[PDB]
Amino acid sequence: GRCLRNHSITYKTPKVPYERERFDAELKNKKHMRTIAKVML
Amino acid sequence: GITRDSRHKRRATGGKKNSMQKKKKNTMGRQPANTRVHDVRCRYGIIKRRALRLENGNFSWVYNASDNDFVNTLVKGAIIACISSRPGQTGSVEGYIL
Amino acid sequence: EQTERAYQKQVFHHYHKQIGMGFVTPAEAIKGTYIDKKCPFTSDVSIRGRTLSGIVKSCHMKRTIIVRRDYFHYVSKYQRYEKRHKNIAVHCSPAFRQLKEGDHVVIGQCRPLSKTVRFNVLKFTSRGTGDKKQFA
Amino acid sequence: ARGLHAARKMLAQRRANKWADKEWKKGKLVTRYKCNPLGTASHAKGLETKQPNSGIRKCVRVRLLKNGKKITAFVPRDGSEVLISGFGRRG
Amino acid sequence: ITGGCDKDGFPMMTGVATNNRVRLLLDGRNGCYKPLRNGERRRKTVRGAIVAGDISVL
Amino acid sequence: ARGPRHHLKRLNAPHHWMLSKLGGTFAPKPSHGPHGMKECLPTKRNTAMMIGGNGMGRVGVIVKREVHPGSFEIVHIKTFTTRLNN
RNA sequence: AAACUGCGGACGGCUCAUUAUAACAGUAAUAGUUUCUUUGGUUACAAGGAUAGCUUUGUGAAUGAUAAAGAUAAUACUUGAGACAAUUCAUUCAAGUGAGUUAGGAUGCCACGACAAUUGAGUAACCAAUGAGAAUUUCUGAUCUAUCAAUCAGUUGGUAGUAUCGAGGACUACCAAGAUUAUAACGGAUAACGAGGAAUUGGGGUUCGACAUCGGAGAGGGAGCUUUACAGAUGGCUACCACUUCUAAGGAAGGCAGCAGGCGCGUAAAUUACCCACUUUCGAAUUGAAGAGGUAGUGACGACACAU
RNA sequence: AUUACUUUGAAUAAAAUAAGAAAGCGAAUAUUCAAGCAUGGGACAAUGC
Repeated sequence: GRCLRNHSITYKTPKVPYERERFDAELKNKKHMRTIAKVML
Repeated sequence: GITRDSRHKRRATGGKKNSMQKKKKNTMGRQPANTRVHDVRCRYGIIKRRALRLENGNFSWVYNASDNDFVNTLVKGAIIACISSRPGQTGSVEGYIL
Repeated sequence: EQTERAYQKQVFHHYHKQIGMGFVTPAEAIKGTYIDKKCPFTSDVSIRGRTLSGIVKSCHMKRTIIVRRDYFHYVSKYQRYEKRHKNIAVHCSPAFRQLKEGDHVVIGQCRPLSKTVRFNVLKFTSRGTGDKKQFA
Repeated sequence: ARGLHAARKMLAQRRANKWADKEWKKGKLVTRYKCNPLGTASHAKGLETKQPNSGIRKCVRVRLLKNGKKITAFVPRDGSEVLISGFGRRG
Repeated sequence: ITGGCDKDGFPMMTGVATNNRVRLLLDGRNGCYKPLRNGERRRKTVRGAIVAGDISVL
Repeated sequence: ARGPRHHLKRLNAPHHWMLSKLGGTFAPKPSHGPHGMKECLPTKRNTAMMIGGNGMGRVGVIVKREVHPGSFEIVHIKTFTTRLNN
């Protein structure tokens, strides 16, 4: 390890870079519990 | 000098061990001062009475089982009576009449 | 037994003790004339925590035999086991005379007795004859 | 083998068959330290086309400081100690 | 004689019975070295107890 | 190590001392005495008291005490189980 | 203040070159060892001398350089009494523990021998704890390789001694022929310190882990030692190999893989800063010290929020 | 009769993982397998009797 202080990522870029059905829907900039529900169901 | 660790011996299969460190003081060995009385500062500060040579001896009521060559070194179990103390460690010869 | 350069003698000279957790001193230990400084029952060597078993692989060594252990090793990726073995040298007192290769022996852990020997035979069970009656 | 106690062979079988892998083997045997001009490094400081395409590719020959081997290097753009870093395809 | 230094500054010993600079694993028991730690021995060089012309002063 | 350790790290300190992970690089080393390093402080962890394992901080009365000559002995308390030393 | 004496510098900090059942992780034992510190308990109205700082002479260029002489103290070094404690040995009586001719008692012997001839708290010997700790050791577990198939002679065991803080071929003398191996021994490679962990994953897995914390090992290379309670110590010594430095040319010291910093190397990595104020440690101790530690500087490695 | 298997426990450094703006600080916080200890069961198995 390198540091005692924790850190996290607050987003994840999509797998497919260019898809029209996503460019329109998403359009300042373009910058969990479902599975938690899943595991108990 | 003399070490007593098993880092230089082989394995039960005959393998040669490979060095990963150097000699450490906790494996100290010492030159056997044959009792044909000094003191040695052992670990933890205790003292060992190293009897270099000695002739008198307490006993209670010609042959060495280990090495015939020793026949006049004084060691435990030697016949002279049979010595029962460790003269090289305790610093005196204590034996019993056969 | 006095076939060596020193007058062999017992450890507590004035003797037979008994081992601990649910064991029985063999008959040959008491009446036997053998002088053994490393015998569990007629000396000052005890049996501490560990306790294993196995079959006897070799009975050629003087007052020592080889116990073979077979077990399994589960391997995560394939969800399967593989046969494995380990051999340990065990000191065996002359209190057991019928003991031969191929028998099943309960052993216990004692203090370091040699470069390899660290255990003592406690209770043995004989098996079928492996065509060679090789004893201690 | 499929039985419950045959974990030795399939573990052994897989180890043998991995060596057939061109990509996997290249990363384990000793050529990335003696045959790769770049070694395991990214960049390296140093000092006519195929049939259906005609023209001339301007190129350069470079002797590396560390190894000393001579390699052919392209020039990036039109009309274009040197740092060289591979191409699109790895190796 | 009670002691003295050599032309190069080295003292003269008392036990030593020569006339040349002799390198000795000295200790504090014979003066010519003052240990910094305890039980520290340095191979210092000194001169024999016999007088000579090299003795810069007696 | 050439000799006995003197310093103590914050992370290596016992859990129940409740020391934070960012307060300081070191933690106070308990001196030798009547209580051990991990059994002292320089249910959140006859009728008895649990000082050891998972039951630490629990009070109650013993029902029975199995004994195994091999390794240890077990105490059952009104019910939870734990070794004698707890 | 200095000096003597006492304590510590064996912790801390850095690095990952070694190392392939070795180290390491978990588990078990020490009825096979054990200090240091701390904590609990037990067991002659004062004697004797010398020594530094002090003063004096000096020496060589100088090291953390050393020589002469004259004094003066001890909780430095001794003797000495107020009166035991534990070691060795031989014999014997013998209750916990799963388990002991065991703790313990008794007999005779040896050894050692006090509770400072201390100061305005200090000390010796032993017992216990601290101690799950240190150290040895039990069981199980590691990457690739057959273009490595047979390997081992202190080798495997037995006796008796030695040596060790202590078990043990750890070692020595005698005796025996034994140990391992296709369930991969022996050997070879690593751009191999191991673990807790990290990256990525539907499940399963693949790759990395020098680097916060735990354990190991090292201080240019071996080796040999000193002091102590703990070192095979290297910001201690000694010798060889290989280097570095000062020199009045006779000689002299040193070990940045501590913090900064310079070179060399390379694709690849920051200030020759301030302070003990946090955390903690060491000390004759509430004060002193700490490139541990904190603060400040550089810092599109990365992460979170957020202008245009 | 052991072993394997299986169920429960004991015992199990922290940090971290997940969990009761990145952060920070008392979670029952559960791990964390390979072994090892104790235990209820004996259907499928292996070892001799």
